[PDB]
Amino acid sequence: TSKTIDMELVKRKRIEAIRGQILSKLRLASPPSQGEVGPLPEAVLALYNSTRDRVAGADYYAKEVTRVLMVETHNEIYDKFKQSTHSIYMFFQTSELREAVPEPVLLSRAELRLLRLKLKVEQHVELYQKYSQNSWRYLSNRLLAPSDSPEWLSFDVTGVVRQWLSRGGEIEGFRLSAHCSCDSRDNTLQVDINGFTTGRRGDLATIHGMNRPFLLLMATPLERAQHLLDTNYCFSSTEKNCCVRQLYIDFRKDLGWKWIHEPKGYHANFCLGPCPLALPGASAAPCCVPQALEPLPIVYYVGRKPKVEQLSNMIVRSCKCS
Amino acid sequence: TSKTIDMELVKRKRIEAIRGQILSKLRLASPPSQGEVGPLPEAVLALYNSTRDRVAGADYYAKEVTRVLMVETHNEIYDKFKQSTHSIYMFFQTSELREAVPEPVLLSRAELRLLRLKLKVEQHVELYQKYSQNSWRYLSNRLLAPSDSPEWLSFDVTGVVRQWLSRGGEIEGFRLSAHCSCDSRDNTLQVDINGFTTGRRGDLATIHGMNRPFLLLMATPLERAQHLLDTNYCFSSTEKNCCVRQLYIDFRKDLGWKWIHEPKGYHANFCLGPCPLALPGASAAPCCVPQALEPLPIVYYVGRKPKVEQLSNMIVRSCKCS
Ligand SMILES: *[C@@H]1O[C@H](CO)[C@@H](O[C@@H]2O[C@H](CO)[C@@H](O[C@@H]3O[C@H](CO)[C@@H](O)[C@H](O)[C@@H]3O)[C@H](O)[C@H]2NC(C)=O)[C@H](O)[C@H]1NC(C)=O
Ligand SMILES: *[C@@H]1O[C@H](CO)[C@@H](O[C@@H]2O[C@H](CO)[C@@H](O[C@@H]3O[C@H](CO)[C@@H](O)[C@H](O)[C@@H]3O)[C@H](O)[C@H]2NC(C)=O)[C@H](O)[C@H]1NC(C)=O
Repeated sequence: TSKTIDMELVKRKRIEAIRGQILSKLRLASPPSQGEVGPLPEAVLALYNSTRDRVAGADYYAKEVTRVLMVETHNEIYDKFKQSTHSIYMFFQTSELREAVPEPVLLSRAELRLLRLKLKVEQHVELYQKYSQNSWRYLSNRLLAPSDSPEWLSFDVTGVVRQWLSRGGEIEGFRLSAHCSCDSRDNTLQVDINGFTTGRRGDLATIHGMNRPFLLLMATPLERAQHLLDTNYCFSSTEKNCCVRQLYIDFRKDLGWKWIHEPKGYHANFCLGPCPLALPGASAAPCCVPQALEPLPIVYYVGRKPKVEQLSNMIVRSCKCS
Repeated sequence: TSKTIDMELVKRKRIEAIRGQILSKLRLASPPSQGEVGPLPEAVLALYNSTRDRVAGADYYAKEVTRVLMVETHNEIYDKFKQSTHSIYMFFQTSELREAVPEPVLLSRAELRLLRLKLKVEQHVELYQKYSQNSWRYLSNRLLAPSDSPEWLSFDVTGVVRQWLSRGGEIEGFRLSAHCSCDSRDNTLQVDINGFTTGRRGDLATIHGMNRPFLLLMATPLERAQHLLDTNYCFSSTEKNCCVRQLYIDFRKDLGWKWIHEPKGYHANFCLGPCPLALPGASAAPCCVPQALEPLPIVYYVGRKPKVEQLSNMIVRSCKCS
């Protein structure tokens, strides 16, 4: 009767809020048209598919998504890196990476994606960044699960691509090689090579044809680009917006407590400010709520025995509207 | 005049909220006493110090903090692992680990801590978990920064310690060994050993005397223990508390939009419910706000050229009170 509609009304409220959320995120005053193009082309479907199932691991405005495939194997130059059975090389032309992203500042997230298909043994791999000529800098670690069905893998390589877009040669790239562990005893050193158990190399990742390694990019488009953990505080913002008000709390002066031996006081902060769609969560009631929270360790005695305990979420480091 | 006091009143409000926050987090109806014990003993000061500067990287109720030093080197057994110049071994007695934590379920966070002092060259290290007898299972990776002043290091080892407390032998431990990289070409294999550049072993980490490797533990005490990313939804909670109401939004039926080619609709969810101190943020205005948020990739045409973009924070996966 009443309550039923009373909730259908609230749902209908956010539908008009999301209608404003999507348009404001796109910097669009009006909904556009369908476009000139039956079914969509497979170049954007593969790009949309690549984005639908994000693996592993947040600006408000929308981000343009583009992918750039690496230069084909047995094409251009593989002369330097021949006969490395346990290492897969990937190289990208910076001219076509700059074609996707006009300026390094626009890039917000870049992730290299590969296609693994092995199902029997796990593979421990490593990722390296090329420096100068044939000098390699370690990036990240990754273990591979024995999945019968192929699953995509991603590597967060944003900071590297931003340096590539800004300067350096036109040919930059990565190197996915096997992880080894070595423990030495009594003048004898054992090397346990892990990952790339099959010498074919083509058994671990897909390197020929379509579905080859590419570099997925997420950047702000240039039309949007115009205008547009770090602590936030109310004095530095110079605005009435939601911020962090610092409040030192003494246990002796404020709470009147004497039982906490350490610390004598701590910087408990709180949020404050009104949240006003052109002016992020698009909820039915935006609030000034904290985002970042640190714990607070304290010391006190319980009878004869002291206790050192940590209280979670006692200090506010950053607020936000939602 | 007015506004000044009007803000001092709000600050005084949260002081009584934090007064309830700290006591409710400790399950204390009243503030306790100072205790039987001038300056505090150095055993809890080192334990309080260990907690004050947490490095690297959230239950509501307080967590008991205890540390357990590893068995002394050149003491008990080091016979098996002698002459491993690039590997530091650490072993803990499970009887005294069970002395700190009575049941594996109580343990919420465990972190092994070491003391590094090198300043010249960076050290790339690895961490391993002992399996059976002299079988090692990789845990995590870590690079070490050349700091002139010593800095503490931590390793999240919670899942391992919980398995140790539940079953297994009484002597379990870890192994911190150097990371090596190996790239093979033309029947020649190069091994670049990184970390532990000095053969002294005692140059990288502190292994004798006090400030030796210990295992920091954070668990719920047994007196508190009685009673007390996974998606949350309003139908499953069976309560009026703040939860997630699912709402499928069709672009054709609800928004009337036809320009988004893919997807045809998405599961935009919203938060709802009243937040009621015995009944987490302890702010001046608790709100039902979302915690987990996923992006939403969409596809649409701009004139002749299509665009595939991702909109951040469009789907709500979990709400919370703050
Ligand atoms: C990208 O992912 C989409 C789905 O997210 C894939 O779309 C799929 O395309 C196939 C066409 O080969 C569809 O099969 C069709 O099934 C219907 C029955 O529903 C049948 O009548 C048709 O004759 C055809 O067999 C499939 O349904 C469709 N997936 C979904 C969920 O509708 C697409 O193929 C992927 N593209 C790439 C390049 O990975
Ligand atoms: C654990 O950390 C605490 C600080 O977080 C350390 O407390 C420090 O203890 C020394 C005593 O050796 C204090 O020095 C004192 O300075 C005052 C002047 O303020 C002087 O009058 C005294 O004669 C003495 O020299 C030092 O101030 C104090 N730190 C602070 C911030 O007050 C403690 O030593 C650490 N313990 C361990 C085991 O690491």
